[PDB]
Amino acid sequence: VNSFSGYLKLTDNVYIKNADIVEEAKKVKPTVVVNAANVYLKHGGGVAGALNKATNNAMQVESDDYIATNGPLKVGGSCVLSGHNLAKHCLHVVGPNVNKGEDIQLLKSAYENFNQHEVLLAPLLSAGIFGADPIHSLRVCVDTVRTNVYLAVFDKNLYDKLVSSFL
Ligand SMILES: O=C(Nc1ccc(C(=O)N[C@@H]2c3cccc(O)c3C[C@@H]2C(=O)O)c(Cl)c1)NC1CC1
Repeated sequence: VNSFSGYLKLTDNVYIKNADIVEEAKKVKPTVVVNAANVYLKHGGGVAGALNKATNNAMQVESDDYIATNGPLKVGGSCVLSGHNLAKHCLHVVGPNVNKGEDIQLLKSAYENFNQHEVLLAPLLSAGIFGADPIHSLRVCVDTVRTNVYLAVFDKNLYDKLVSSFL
């Protein structure tokens, strides 16, 4: 049993809810919140901008030190950093950004990072300002992630379309 509340069950291991991932993280304080990161960990907008703002820019400060030491992530890759006031840990995962021409096949590799964590609160990778089709992202999620994932979808219209179109 866990504290995630009000989710629709899509599969054995994937759950979904119309929710602001920032508000959901503050309320549950999950072991892992996933950030929709880029390779430079520049958390300017979208989910990343929102999570970073909620940490009062502490996420960005930590991220800048990470990059200065380690260099950029790979598209499809991830790193574990602090969850600050939102979670124990933040898993920064880089999905391909279609508005940069990145290969959408890398979306499966991106979701594979979730399998290293038993339970996660997460957004749909490559959705929103990353330009991919969220219906496709949900399908890849369900077909790739085997651990327990609680997806937060900010837009109510999109959430309903995601639920109503789910096979
Ligand atoms: O600002 C926030 N939260 C907060 C949450 C999410 C997002 C976000 O980018 N959402 C994206 C979105 C929007 C439209 C269509 C989409 O396919 C997607 C994918 C992604 C998602 O829904 O995961 C943002 Cl900007 C802010 N909280 C402060 C108190 C105000």
